[PDB]
Amino acid sequence: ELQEKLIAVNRVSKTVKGGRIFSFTALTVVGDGNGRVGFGYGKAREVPAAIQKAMEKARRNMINVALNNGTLQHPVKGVHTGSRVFMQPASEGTGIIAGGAMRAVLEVAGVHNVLAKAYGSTNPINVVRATIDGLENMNSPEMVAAKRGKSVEEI
RNA sequence: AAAUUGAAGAGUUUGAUCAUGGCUCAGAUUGAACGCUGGCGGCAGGCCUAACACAUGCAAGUCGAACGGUAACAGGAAGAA
Repeated sequence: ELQEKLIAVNRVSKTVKGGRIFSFTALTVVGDGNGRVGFGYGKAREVPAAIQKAMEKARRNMINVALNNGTLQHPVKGVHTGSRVFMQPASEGTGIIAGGAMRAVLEVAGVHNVLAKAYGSTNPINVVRATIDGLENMNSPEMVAAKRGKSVEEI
């Protein structure tokens, strides 16, 4: 019972001897809403087939996120090719302050309160890749506590 | 007790892509102006330009418990109706 969200549909084209060959690419994201989120990207000669391929690729290749009561553990920075992403944990009641692709990722991921901002290029594919890379690199107090070989009294 | 609890993007270069990069938009705000329209009230605001020139009226008077006074109006007055 995971939530699936179509982020962007784009029409690309390859040229051949006869003319242009138009195909469609769809970027989606799925997530169970409590710390697991994955994005899929499918190209197809039609829009529904592209969305189906994106959903199948997104249902696999899902990552785990260490949430903290529905928000981030700490401010994180995600970077892909052109997009640089900043996410920050907020208090209860603020919502998701983020761009379209960031909103989709953080909403299907299970994040409820976050202050986010996208720098550089706002390309949807690179934005969702940067968001996923920033969320999977976010660690919890138990992780750092066990990695430091000392109790979790820092929490 | 409270008195920083706060951060959104989109369109456009290409047959298509990523990046760079500028232009434009979505938000607030104003001593505002113009166009169409216009019922009431409360609170505020109202020459941003020519520190250009000014008709007219007012905007700095007051004290007789400082003084010599009596010109005006109100009285007291002696004497002539």
